[PDB]
Amino acid sequence: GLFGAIAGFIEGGWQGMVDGWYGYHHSNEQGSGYAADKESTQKAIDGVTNKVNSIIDKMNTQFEAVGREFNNLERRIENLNKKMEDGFLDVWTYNAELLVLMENERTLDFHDSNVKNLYDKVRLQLRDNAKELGNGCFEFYHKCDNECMESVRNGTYDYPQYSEEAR
Amino acid sequence: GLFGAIAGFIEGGWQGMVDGWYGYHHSNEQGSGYAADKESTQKAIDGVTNKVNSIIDKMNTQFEAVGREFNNLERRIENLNKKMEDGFLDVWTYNAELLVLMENERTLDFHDSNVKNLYDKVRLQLRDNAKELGNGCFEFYHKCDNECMESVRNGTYDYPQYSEEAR
Amino acid sequence: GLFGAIAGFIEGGWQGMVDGWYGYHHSNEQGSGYAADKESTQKAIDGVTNKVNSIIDKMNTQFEAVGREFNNLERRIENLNKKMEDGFLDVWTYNAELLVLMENERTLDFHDSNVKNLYDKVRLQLRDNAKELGNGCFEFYHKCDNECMESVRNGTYDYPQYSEEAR
Amino acid sequence: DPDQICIGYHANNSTEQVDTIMEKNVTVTHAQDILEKKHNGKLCDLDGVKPLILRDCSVAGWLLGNPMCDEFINVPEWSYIVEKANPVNDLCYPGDFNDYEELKHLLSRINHFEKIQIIPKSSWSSHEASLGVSSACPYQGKSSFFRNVVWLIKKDSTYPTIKRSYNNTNQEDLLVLWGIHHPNDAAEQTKLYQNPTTYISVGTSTLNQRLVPRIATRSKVKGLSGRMEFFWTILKPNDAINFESNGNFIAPEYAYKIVKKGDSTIMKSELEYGNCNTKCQTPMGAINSSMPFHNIHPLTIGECPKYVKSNRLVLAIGLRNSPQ
Amino acid sequence: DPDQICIGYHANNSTEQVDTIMEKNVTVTHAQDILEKKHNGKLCDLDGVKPLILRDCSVAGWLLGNPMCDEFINVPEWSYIVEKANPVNDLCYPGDFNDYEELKHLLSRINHFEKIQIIPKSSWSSHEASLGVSSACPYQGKSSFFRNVVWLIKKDSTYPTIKRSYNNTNQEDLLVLWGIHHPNDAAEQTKLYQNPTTYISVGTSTLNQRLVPRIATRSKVKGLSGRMEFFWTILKPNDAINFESNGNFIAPEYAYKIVKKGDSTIMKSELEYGNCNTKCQTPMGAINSSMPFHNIHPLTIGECPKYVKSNRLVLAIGLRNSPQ
Amino acid sequence: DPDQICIGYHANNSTEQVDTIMEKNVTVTHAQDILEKKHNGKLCDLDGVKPLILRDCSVAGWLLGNPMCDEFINVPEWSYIVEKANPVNDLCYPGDFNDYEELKHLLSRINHFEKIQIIPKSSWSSHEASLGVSSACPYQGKSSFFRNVVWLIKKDSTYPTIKRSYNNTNQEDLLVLWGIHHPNDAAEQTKLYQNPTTYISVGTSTLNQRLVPRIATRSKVKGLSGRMEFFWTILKPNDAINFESNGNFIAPEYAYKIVKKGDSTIMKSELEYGNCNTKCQTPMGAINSSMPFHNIHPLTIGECPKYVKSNRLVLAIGLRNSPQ
Ligand SMILES: *[C@@H]1O[C@H](CO[C@H]2O[C@@H](C)[C@@H](O)[C@@H](O)[C@@H]2O)[C@@H](O[C@@H]2O[C@H](CO)[C@@H](O[C@@H]3O[C@H](CO[C@H]4O[C@H](CO)[C@@H](O)[C@H](O)[C@@H]4O)[C@@H](O)[C@H](O[C@@H]4O[C@H](CO)[C@@H](O)[C@H](O)[C@@H]4O)[C@@H]3O)[C@H](O)[C@H]2NC(C)=O)[C@H](O)[C@H]1NC(C)=O
Ligand SMILES: *[C@@H]1O[C@H](CO[C@H]2O[C@@H](C)[C@@H](O)[C@@H](O)[C@@H]2O)[C@@H](O[C@@H]2O[C@H](CO)[C@@H](O[C@@H]3O[C@H](CO[C@H]4O[C@H](CO)[C@@H](O)[C@H](O)[C@@H]4O)[C@@H](O)[C@H](O[C@@H]4O[C@H](CO)[C@@H](O)[C@H](O)[C@@H]4O)[C@@H]3O)[C@H](O)[C@H]2NC(C)=O)[C@H](O)[C@H]1NC(C)=O
Ligand SMILES: *[C@@H]1O[C@H](CO[C@H]2O[C@@H](C)[C@@H](O)[C@@H](O)[C@@H]2O)[C@@H](O[C@@H]2O[C@H](CO)[C@@H](O[C@@H]3O[C@H](CO[C@H]4O[C@H](CO)[C@@H](O)[C@H](O)[C@@H]4O)[C@@H](O)[C@H](O[C@@H]4O[C@H](CO)[C@@H](O)[C@H](O)[C@@H]4O)[C@@H]3O)[C@H](O)[C@H]2NC(C)=O)[C@H](O)[C@H]1NC(C)=O
Ligand SMILES: CC(=O)N[C@@H]1[C@@H](O)[C@H](O[C@@H]2O[C@H](CO)[C@H](O)[C@H](O[C@]3(C(=O)O)C[C@H](O)[C@@H](NC(C)=O)[C@H]([C@H](O)[C@H](O)CO)O3)[C@H]2O)[C@@H](CO)O[C@H]1O
Ligand SMILES: CC(=O)N[C@@H]1[C@@H](O)[C@H](O[C@@H]2O[C@H](CO)[C@H](O)[C@H](O[C@]3(C(=O)O)C[C@H](O)[C@@H](NC(C)=O)[C@H]([C@H](O)[C@H](O)CO)O3)[C@H]2O)[C@@H](CO)O[C@H]1O
Ligand SMILES: CC(=O)N[C@@H]1[C@@H](O)[C@H](O[C@@H]2O[C@H](CO)[C@H](O)[C@H](O[C@]3(C(=O)O)C[C@H](O)[C@@H](NC(C)=O)[C@H]([C@H](O)[C@H](O)CO)O3)[C@H]2O)[C@@H](CO)O[C@H]1O
Ligand SMILES: *[C@@H]1O[C@H](CO)[C@@H](O)[C@H](O)[C@H]1NC(C)=O
Ligand SMILES: *[C@@H]1O[C@H](CO)[C@@H](O)[C@H](O)[C@H]1NC(C)=O
Ligand SMILES: *[C@@H]1O[C@H](CO)[C@@H](O)[C@H](O)[C@H]1NC(C)=O
Ligand SMILES: *[C@@H]1O[C@H](CO)[C@@H](O)[C@H](O)[C@H]1NC(C)=O
Ligand SMILES: *[C@@H]1O[C@H](CO)[C@@H](O)[C@H](O)[C@H]1NC(C)=O
Ligand SMILES: *[C@@H]1O[C@H](CO)[C@@H](O)[C@H](O)[C@H]1NC(C)=O
Repeated sequence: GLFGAIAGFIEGGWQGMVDGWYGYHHSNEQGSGYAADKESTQKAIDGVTNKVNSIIDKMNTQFEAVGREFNNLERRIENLNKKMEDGFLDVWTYNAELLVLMENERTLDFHDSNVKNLYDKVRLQLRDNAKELGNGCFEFYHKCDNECMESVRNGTYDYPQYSEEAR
Repeated sequence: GLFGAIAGFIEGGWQGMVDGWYGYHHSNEQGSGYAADKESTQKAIDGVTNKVNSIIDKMNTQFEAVGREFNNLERRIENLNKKMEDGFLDVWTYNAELLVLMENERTLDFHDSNVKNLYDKVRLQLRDNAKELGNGCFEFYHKCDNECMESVRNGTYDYPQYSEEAR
Repeated sequence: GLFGAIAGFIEGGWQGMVDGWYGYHHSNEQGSGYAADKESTQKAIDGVTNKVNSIIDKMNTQFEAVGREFNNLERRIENLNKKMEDGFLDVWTYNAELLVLMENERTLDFHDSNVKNLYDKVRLQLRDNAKELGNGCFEFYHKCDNECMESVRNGTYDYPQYSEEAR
Repeated sequence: DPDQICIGYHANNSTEQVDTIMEKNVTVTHAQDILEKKHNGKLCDLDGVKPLILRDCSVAGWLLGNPMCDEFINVPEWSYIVEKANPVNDLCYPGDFNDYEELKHLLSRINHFEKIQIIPKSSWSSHEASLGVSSACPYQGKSSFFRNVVWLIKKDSTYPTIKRSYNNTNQEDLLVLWGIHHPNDAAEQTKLYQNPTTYISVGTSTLNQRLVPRIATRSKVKGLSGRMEFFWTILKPNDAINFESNGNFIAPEYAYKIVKKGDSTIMKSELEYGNCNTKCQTPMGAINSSMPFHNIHPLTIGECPKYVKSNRLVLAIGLRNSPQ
Repeated sequence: DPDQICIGYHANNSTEQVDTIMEKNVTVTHAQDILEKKHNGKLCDLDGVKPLILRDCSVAGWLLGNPMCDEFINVPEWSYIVEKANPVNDLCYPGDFNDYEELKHLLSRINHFEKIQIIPKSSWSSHEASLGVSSACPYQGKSSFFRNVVWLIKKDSTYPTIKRSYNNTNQEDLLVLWGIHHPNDAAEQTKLYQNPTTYISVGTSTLNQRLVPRIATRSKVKGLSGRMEFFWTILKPNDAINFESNGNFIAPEYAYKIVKKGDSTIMKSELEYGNCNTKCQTPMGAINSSMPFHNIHPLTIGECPKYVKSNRLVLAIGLRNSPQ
Repeated sequence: DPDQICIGYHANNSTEQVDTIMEKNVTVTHAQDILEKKHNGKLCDLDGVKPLILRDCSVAGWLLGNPMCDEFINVPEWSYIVEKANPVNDLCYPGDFNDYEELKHLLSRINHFEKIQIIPKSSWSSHEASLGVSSACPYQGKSSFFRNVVWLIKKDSTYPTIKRSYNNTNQEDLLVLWGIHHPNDAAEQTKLYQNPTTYISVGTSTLNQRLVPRIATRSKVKGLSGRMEFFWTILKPNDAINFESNGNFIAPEYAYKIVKKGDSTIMKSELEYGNCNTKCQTPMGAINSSMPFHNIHPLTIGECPKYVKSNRLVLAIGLRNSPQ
């Protein structure tokens, strides 16, 4: 994918993370588990929802009555209507199909971005207090208990507190 | 945003940088201030300008005369014209509205990219001669006077010169 | 470009890499040369090929017979046909031109992404066993013979093996 | 072992696939189709005014009162007209209806419709008004005729020149119908009407018509070589219609008060009414108009999604999900 | 404190908002609307040929010379025609104009136009040419008539058969107009024209017309049950038009040399001329054609932006900017 | 020196340029044009049924058998008709063809076509059938006429009333053609037909026609002020067409069995046949229909790419490549 995270350096998704789109898995001496990142998940849901609603809502719909009201000696006018009807069908068909292909690309890459952005937020907090393994995981040079893990997830990790233990 | 910089790890914009779209703020013992990155700003201006001009200039405009020239016993043909007119209005309305929504997304993400790219240029120059704080700023392990700051901004920062002081 | 690699931190392309779109150049005591990354190249070829084929194949084409079958006292109907024909030409012309401009942007940025992603794969393997120069190259702190170079290219570089020599 | 924190994303048991511009058949955690493919299989009211459903009759047979048609049940308004593709009961007596398609278009959507008597059948004192019948227009095993017009013939070997007016004293436009009979030859002409050379003149404030019977040797249709040709006008409030004829005149008895406030069209459908309401009708059923696109049928009436040639338009909502 | 360098981006006092596909109402540092919403409130020249502005007259009244119309001021070329929605001066004497809408379409854009006399009113030696008037066509408190055609009546109880030709010796096509009078009955017929059974034949190299008056009992319009019906043709250079009639003939006096080099249409507008120039005219005002889209009016003439149903199309130029 | 590994991308000698939404004239390693700009310069079969190529004849001249046209070579099916812009051989005797454009549309694509004799020229025992000729319709330096119809005139100063039928015993629809002659005056009328007041009646199960000759003083075209006016109908299997006339009748000799299974149109082209096959024909040549867009010509027949106003639509395939 465009941002290199989903099915990229983060090779697969997590069945065990049921309560959000993006988040964290931790393991320490106390145990392990998954925590959704609520803020990034909600922003993403709002974003994709807005996209779908725009695709739907921006359509101008108006009353039309489509029949076949020309007779046997009005075939030239009947053909003019055919060319018109077929023309609009060709336009809407192409534009609908391509819109779907193009927007699906954007949506999947949007998720990819969101994961990468979350990854980078953690990376910059931990700096050299943890090893970047290359698979979406960080391996701490210090013990990081449940409260420490939460500080990482909530963006308040205190680097100076652990650097001595880390080095 | 897609690239994670604007309203991202760089949390807000600078009112004090009046002479460009993207750039640098420095603080050292001599003082502080803002410097536009002229090259990235100009490339961006050219890029967005080209996009707007394309949206405008690629429109094929031709002479048409739109009236209502059918009489009371030509209502079927009058309806054919209505379906045509309404059809094109529905096409242009949808395509105009979506074009605007989609291109605005691209434009904002383009600015985001440009900021990220500028950030990364500096990051790779400084390496471990400065601490990456996580908010768009780098904190030097050596004194970096005004001439040193300019070398960073102009891409000629000499890492080997300061590494001893840095370590 | 959007991802900052092509004509970015990697300033130019390689005439000497003839057998792929993206890849590696190595130099060591044994010599130097170029190796295509086959997997990323093939995925990219499939991707761009799919895009072109979609643009072509999603077009609905149907039989139409376009002539001028109205007489001298049917000029109002002849004008209705003109407005229709001109309308569709304006629609297809604008949509074709913009599709090309927009998709070309996407294609070039897709290549940029692919290069960046390949770069990052190598970066995360080498970590602090090599210096990141900032131009797409890594300078090893240990001797890296041909077999070592291949381990980098095939994603099996063994960091713990060299760290002692590196430090 | 050292402690770890990892960044990752949701997966689930979804096997839903989408296509992207660069890759086909990508499995995702959630998707949404934006193509409407369903219909209710019924003809419905349109917002929510009922259609006029003509069953086995054409618009012409219904208006003229073809006796093989169902009894005239008043429907004072409708949103669209439904005809079967080939109605069995049209003009029982062979002939033509002038500007028929324009009349159908005009009548496709009607705000008020009311049949009224404009010339009593009993007012024809100098002509025969009760012998205007044909075996081609049966009613209850007896020869009959279109019920809303009167086929006048000579009385006691004389057809006096007719001069009748009707003045539209109503507050609404009046649809008025009349006809001419084209006989097979001069012997039939004088047998029915006495006068060998005849006309029908019709004048309003805008109409200036003079019809004359055309003799041709014509093929028998339902055993008849004769023809009826029907005409119509819209008589504005306070205008008068004036008829003059010395033969071949198919006179109005009933006409129709109409109020027109917009148009639709004639739908060809073999379905019956379904006591439902909709915003978008097709000939095979009514559809929702929430989705932006549909693929049901092109001949729609109402506010409809855009018609496309596609079997699916599926948007990704969720993320790339490993497939089965 | 240690020295720092930071990367960042521009902000300003802008409160301008745009919408994106994933987010509504995003504040940005600079934006640009691509929808044209303004017009100048005037009718203008089109590139830069002036329109023909008919004021209170219809095309028919103008061409025929309805005397209630303004005096004929020559306008030798125009780009489009402007009529009011319901012109008060049309056919002063009630009637019809054959193929009227096609004629209007033909005349919508004209490169050269020049009225010429083709049959002098003084050349009718055997008919009365100065009694062809009606109180329905007043000129200066006197009964009059369409000024470009002549209503001929009998002279001394005789209407000799007319045989007149005009040969187009000009280098341009000629628009020729004539008419027929449909009287109320046979007594009026012979009173005006002597001859009870009449015709008008008209031949060119392409035209083969024979008109006959139709009697109907017609409603009074402006007190008159009679009708005038007008006809026209384009007489090519070196062709001749030949008239024959023994009554009911409304003869040409004046005709129009025309050069045609393209078409436009008839604009319905209540505005007057504004001595301006434009590339795109609408009925409520002229517009620029720099922007790709507009929302002013669908009935445009010229090279116009694409008409959309939208109140704003605002592109982002600058970057995300914190809102107020 | 320390060992290095570098990441990079392909470059080559390409000078191909593309445009992007943000940048013009970007040099790339490989590109692909999706606009079709080429045609083969020939008229071809359409899937793969040959067109009917009329050379120097109009559809009317071909159908009626204008003798200045090429000999009738049977072509039993065709996909479209090709006429030159201004065919030299049309109606050799001046006149008109009723509903001509509709007939051309009907005949544009034909599945089966076969000329048959329906009324032998030798069967006119009471009229003269071999003097119906004009110097305006030469055949081999002799005066002649349209070969598929017969101009009947009086025999021994008498024109008995004609009463002829033809019954369509074939399994296919029959296109039947006839005409009327409009003479210059009453002296010519009686000279040709004896009877001063004449008609032609034509009846089918649907047709009810009565034609009468119109006298007008008409301009000479090819030295002739007379006119021929032609008419047509489609006679269904088992219907009969009945003609009655006492003058001015241009009778059928030959008619055409037709099977219709779809429509196309009339192409105006000055090209000849090229013994090729195509899916999309234009008047300047046939084109491939692989590309999504083309810019060759708007007046296409077949399954064609979408017509655009563009000189190039070039997609990037490869990557940014340093330019020359
Ligand atoms: C369709 O019907 C309209 C309504 O007709 C009404 O009036 C009578 C004709 C009756 O049939 C009645 O039952 C109808 O309700 C026609 O409009 C009418 O047209 C006639 C002309 O034919 C007019 O008749 C004249 O009326 C005036 C008086 O007018 C004033 O009074 C009336 C009543 O208050 C008002 O309505 C008017 O606006 C005026 O203020 C008489 O003085 C006039 O004199 C006689 O003329 C006749 C010959 O015409 C002679 O026999 C006598 O000797 C007198 O000289 C005459 O009676 C109606 O006023 C008029 N009514 C309207 C418009 O409301 C309409 O013409 C018709 N349409 C057609 C034919 O197309
Ligand atoms: C509309 O008007 C066109 C122009 O008419 C001019 O010619 C006269 C008729 C005058 O009215 C004059 O004032 C006009 O300017 C008509 O074209 C003309 O049509 C007539 C046929 O009716 C022709 O007349 C014949 O001319 C020949 C001579 O022709 C040669 O000389 C002239 C002059 O140099 C050239 O113009 C020609 O090209 C030739 O080189 C005479 O010999 C001929 O003989 C007489 O015939 C008449 C009966 O027809 C008898 O009375 C006599 O005894 C002779 O036998 C005759 O005079 C014109 O030549 C022709 N001029 C053109 C085309 O320029 C046009 O027909 C008309 N349109 C209609 C009716 O639809
Ligand atoms: C076009 O042509 C159709 C076919 O015509 C055939 O029949 C003859 C008329 C011959 O010309 C023959 O060569 C043709 O092939 C016309 O259809 C026919 O129309 C006529 C009515 O004019 C009918 O004639 C009647 O036939 C019945 C018998 O009908 C039965 O037998 C036949 C033969 O097996 C079957 O085809 C039928 O379906 C029936 O089972 C006779 O009893 C009837 O009696 C006579 O009437 C005439 C006057 O009408 C008197 O002279 C006698 O005294 C008798 O009373 C009469 O002969 C044909 O049956 C009918 N054939 C069909 C439909 O196949 C068609 O009408 C015509 N089109 C037109 C005019 O528009
Ligand atoms: C072929 C043959 O043996 N005979 C036909 C014969 O059918 C035809 O006469 C008509 O025949 C039909 C049946 O096919 C009807 O019986 C016609 O009768 C009626 C009718 O029902 O229409 C009777 C009715 O009372 C009449 N009504 C009036 C108001 O007069 C009408 C009416 O006269 C006609 O419809 C007017 O066109 O007819 C019967 O006339 C004759 C026709 O000339 O031709 C034989 O060859
Ligand atoms: C209802 C009633 O009391 N009387 C009508 C009566 O109005 C009508 O006669 C016509 O009446 C109108 C006014 O409504 C005019 O006065 C008509 O006169 C003129 C005209 O102005 O048009 C006079 C003119 O000199 C005549 N011109 C010529 C060339 O002859 C014309 C002309 O004859 C007619 O317009 C031709 O149709 O008329 C006046 O005739 C009569 C009509 O029969 O009906 C009474 O009931
Ligand atoms: C201007 C002048 O000097 N004389 C015309 C004179 O041309 C015209 O007569 C007609 O002239 C043309 C040549 O221009 C032909 O010669 C006409 O002859 C034919 C014809 O070829 O068409 C002969 C043919 O045998 C006739 N066929 C039959 C079936 O009768 C036809 C036929 O009568 C007419 O075409 C029917 O309209 O004519 C010749 O008649 C006369 C016409 O009145 O006018 C002079 O002024
Ligand atoms: C897939 O998961 C959903 C959500 O838990 C569950 O409801 C559904 O039954 C599952 N499908 C299976 C078990 O096939
Ligand atoms: C995608 O899915 C459908 C099966 O539903 C299949 O027909 C098509 O070939 C598939 N394409 C690819 C590239 O797998
Ligand atoms: C916003 O900033 C601009 C640019 O300096 C200034 O001209 C304008 O007056 C400002 N708006 C205010 C102060 O409201
Ligand atoms: C966006 O702005 C307009 C106010 O001009 C408001 O009506 C609309 O609801 C806003 N939408 C959101 C999501 O804030
Ligand atoms: C460009 O390179 C291609 C591929 O090797 C080669 O075939 C072609 O001849 C080259 N163009 C030149 C030398 O101009
Ligand atoms: C792009 O290329 C064409 C030359 O073929 C030139 O006309 C056009 O001006 C160029 N535009 C730019 C911005 O270089």
